[PDB]
Amino acid sequence: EEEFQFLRCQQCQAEAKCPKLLPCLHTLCSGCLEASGMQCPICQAPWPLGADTPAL
Ligand SMILES: [Zn+2]
Ligand SMILES: [Zn+2]
Repeated sequence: EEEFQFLRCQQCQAEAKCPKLLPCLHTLCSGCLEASGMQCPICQAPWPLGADTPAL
């Protein structure tokens, strides 16, 4: 467990208020979905999948 129970945008590298699991198995923040219109920034590199869940 960690001192904090929150997520972190893998594309913004900051606190995610309302992050979501993109259709490409990626983790983005709320603002990213609205701003990036559900884009695919994490698709920039073949990152290791298998871990993608919402915030507590
Ligand atoms: Zn973001
Ligand atoms: Zn992608």
